[PDB]
Amino acid sequence: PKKRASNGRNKKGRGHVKPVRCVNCSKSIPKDKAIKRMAIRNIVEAAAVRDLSEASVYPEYALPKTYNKLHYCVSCAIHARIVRVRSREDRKNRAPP
Amino acid sequence: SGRGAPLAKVVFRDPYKYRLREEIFIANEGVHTGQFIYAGKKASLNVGNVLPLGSVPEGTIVSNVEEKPGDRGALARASGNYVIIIGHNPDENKTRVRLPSGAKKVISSDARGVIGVIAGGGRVDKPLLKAGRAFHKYRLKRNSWPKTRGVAMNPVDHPHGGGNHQHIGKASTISRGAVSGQKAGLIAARRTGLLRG
Amino acid sequence: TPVTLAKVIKVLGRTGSRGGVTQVRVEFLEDTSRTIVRNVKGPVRENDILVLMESEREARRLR
Amino acid sequence: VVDPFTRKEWFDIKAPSTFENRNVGKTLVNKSTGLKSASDALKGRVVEVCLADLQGSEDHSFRKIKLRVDEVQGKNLLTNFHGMDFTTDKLRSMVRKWQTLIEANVTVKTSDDYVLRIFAIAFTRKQANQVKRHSYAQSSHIRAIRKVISEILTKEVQGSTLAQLTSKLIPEVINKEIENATKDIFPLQNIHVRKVKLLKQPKFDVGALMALHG
Amino acid sequence: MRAKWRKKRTRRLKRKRRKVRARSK
Amino acid sequence: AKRTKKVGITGKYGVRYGSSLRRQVKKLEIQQHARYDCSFCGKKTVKRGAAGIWTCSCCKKTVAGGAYTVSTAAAATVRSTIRRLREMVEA
Amino acid sequence: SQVFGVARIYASFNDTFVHVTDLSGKETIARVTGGMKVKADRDESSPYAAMLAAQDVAAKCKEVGITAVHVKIRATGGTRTKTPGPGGQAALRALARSGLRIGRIEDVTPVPSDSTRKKGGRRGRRL
RNA sequence: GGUGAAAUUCUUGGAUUUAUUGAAGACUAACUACUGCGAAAGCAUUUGCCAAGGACGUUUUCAUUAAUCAAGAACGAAAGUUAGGGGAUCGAAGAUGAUCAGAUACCGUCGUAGUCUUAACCAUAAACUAUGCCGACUAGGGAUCGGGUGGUGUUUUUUUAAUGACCCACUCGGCACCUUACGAGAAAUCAAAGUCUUUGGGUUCUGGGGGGAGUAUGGUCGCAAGGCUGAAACUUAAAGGAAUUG
RNA sequence: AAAAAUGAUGAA
Repeated sequence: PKKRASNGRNKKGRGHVKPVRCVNCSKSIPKDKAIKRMAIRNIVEAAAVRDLSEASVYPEYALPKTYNKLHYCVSCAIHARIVRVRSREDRKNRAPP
Repeated sequence: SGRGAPLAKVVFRDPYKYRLREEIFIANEGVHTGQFIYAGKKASLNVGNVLPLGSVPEGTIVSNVEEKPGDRGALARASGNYVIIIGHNPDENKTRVRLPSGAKKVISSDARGVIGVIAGGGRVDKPLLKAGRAFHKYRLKRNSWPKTRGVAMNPVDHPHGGGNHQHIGKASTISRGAVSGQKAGLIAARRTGLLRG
Repeated sequence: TPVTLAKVIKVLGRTGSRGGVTQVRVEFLEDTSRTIVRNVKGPVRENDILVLMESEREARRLR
Repeated sequence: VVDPFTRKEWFDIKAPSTFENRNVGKTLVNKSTGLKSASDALKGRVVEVCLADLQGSEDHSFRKIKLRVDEVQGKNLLTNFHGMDFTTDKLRSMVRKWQTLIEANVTVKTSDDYVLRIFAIAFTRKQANQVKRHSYAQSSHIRAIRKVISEILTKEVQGSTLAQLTSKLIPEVINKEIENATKDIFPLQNIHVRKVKLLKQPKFDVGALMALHG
Repeated sequence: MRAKWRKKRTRRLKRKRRKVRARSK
Repeated sequence: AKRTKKVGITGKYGVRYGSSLRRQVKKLEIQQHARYDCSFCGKKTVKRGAAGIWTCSCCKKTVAGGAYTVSTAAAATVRSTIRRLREMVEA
Repeated sequence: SQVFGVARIYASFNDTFVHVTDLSGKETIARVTGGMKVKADRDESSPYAAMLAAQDVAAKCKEVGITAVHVKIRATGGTRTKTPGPGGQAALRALARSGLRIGRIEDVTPVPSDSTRKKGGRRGRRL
């Protein structure tokens, strides 16, 4: 039977989109289907923050961040626990938390 | 006769004597009878004009290019061939170009070339279909046709001759240092066999 | 002298596939403001003093 | 077998007068030998500097600067402007979802024969009191904005010397006037030049370099 | 067996059948 | 009436030389014997004399061209490139 | 009042490079990798290996004259992971805690504005 | 370097790593969405030229000119074919290192065709919304894209006095979405898959238990690969759908 | 993200 009203993707109105490649396995997956996460992290770890602020030559440094958009295929997202298999009614929820 | 490319008869005035001078150019494609050709350092960049390599920009397509200034044309003369200008070296007064074979060459920027591509291109795309047309092709050129295979000869006639089967019997790749009478086959071949599998 | 004395100020939890190691947070005795996270073998309490042969490696395998 | 750092001199690096404090840092090459001299190995070097360090202010923390060594005199390397670029953190922090990203790009030559490529970046802005989710631009606004940005950039370059361009890049007047010109088309958030690269250089004309170093 | 492999092996068999029948003809 | 289904002008070659070679020859001989527009007088009167020579029956103007066509794609590309380079040089 | 260098940390999987240079970048001081601090061939990208490499690099930056360092962190990039490996943060912290001064950290991973086909095939690396 | 771990490879002739350049080909990240355009296949850098198109607005024009369509025709992902150019990357085949009982598999290193382009073919995909097209009606809701109307609404250089963006209320058209089914369904589910034993708005195409079989044969198109059309003998009591408990 | 093949016939 049909598992999903939006079969597994987000494509109603066009027909073909473009592939991306999975960051973990390099599998080709349509962009609308790919599981996408924004990894925004401080460039220095939290335990090293004090050490680098003490070692800084600048009294008021900004401690930049790194920005990286990750694209996962279904298998890699499930294996890496980024998304989990959900109950039949819980599958319909689209809110991030 | 013997040439794929057509020739243009171009007549100039003699600068120093009252008379006309007829020159024999290799016609570039798109050149027509009654067309004005301009040759010189200050000629405009138009197909058919003769300009020094230094005075034309990057990527210009030229033909009948002088290797040395004043030798009156040496490169890209066969039908459909051209030279691509790929750079200048103003301090050295040199121009870097690409030849039809793909070789990269550095010529004096005072060497001249004709803007455009030699006419008559596409000639080798049509098969001759028959020995008679190759015969007529070569009777206007020289006596190099037909060609008898060396393995079809006797040993007295050719290094490939003899044997109770037709076969070369030793490597057909021949060193550059081999002497006359030995250089039959593939001379100084860096490699053999079909290119890129 | 390669001996560092560090005092357990917090016990985080159990680690290891079989649960044999314990995550702890320790603060140094020479300076009481530099805290690190270490993996400990045996039974540990708060305020237990550990002997650190090396004193820069952060503990991996957390939970 | 041999320590390689016993044959170094630690040449000092000096910024042009089109900046705040001149002293950039330090560099080292080798002892000048009868075969090879330190000057040839030391010229042409590109030193990457943060404009915050070149200007003594943290508001220039992004938008780094490239300085190209042009000649060596004594123990001082007199550099000149070689390029400008934003930091990766700045670019990635500005590129967010639910807004249109407008990029413009021109190649123009200054009054002196410095042909250079100027880039420019802007993002669509939500109006105050806007309830709509995203604030995208309608692809005709984008073309009009790109046209007016291109004319502004082409007008401020080719009307200036490389030094005057640098001295007007530091206070960010180009992006403010871009905002003034575009404000009747579509509101924008982060208008920046984001990058200046130099494509061809004129003759050395050492007189101009010494005019920038004095 | 997977259907596309049924199709592929059947196609190879049809090639062999065509070859032997062309030999006969 | 239609006299040949596919050989066309290559029906002069009978059954020899191979159908692939005959097809290649058919394409290029149709191109070679076509009549072409004159760029000068506007009539459909340009024919090939010998390879690379194309003459208009009226206005008697002769232009250097391709071996089997009046203009090759390479020559048209070169004409456009030379025009572009000329325009930037003159402006 | 301090002499600056550039640390140019390359933290991939399978390895960690700690590579201090002058400001120009064409003179190198103390390029040390984790693969010559460990002998395991799988621990070459470990934080312990990166910390040992950065300690050696700081030791050679001293007694050569480098006192402060700008930081250029980098991943493999290109069409590959462009996620920094495990050793980048450990090398950073070892540099900061081994007497060197620090300034101007930046991520310089090569990012395509678009790229050649990525390795792995259409169905990806199948494990 | 690479991996789960390695090895095959490269490396004191300096590999990897750093810097400054250059060349080549391919791609068009981030922005990028339950967003847009197209008959579908498909289509994402800028600018210029060329023709086209939907929707909206319209007290413009014609007046049935229309709907669906055997035969017939154009287009038609990828792979594949012919010939020229190109050939960076990745990579069928192949070669190799591993793993393994074996392992010409998965994993690793290379690597041909191919991948790109021009000119011709091929005409197939889970070419999918697995839902033909045209028309009418039947339920609540909030968003969104394009067009239009209104507001004595905000906002920008001068603060109604040279005009976009936003807000509010409508409306036509579109991609969709949420809730519920009065209804439908075997159910999954569905806003059409409803208005169907209270069975008829118009029309095209397809199916008739499972195999044999999209096979054989004939025809036809194609360079070929193959496409389209397409049986019978024989065999068999289930095969299959959607849900329930384990 | 190491390796892990197989299990005779009928049988409220």
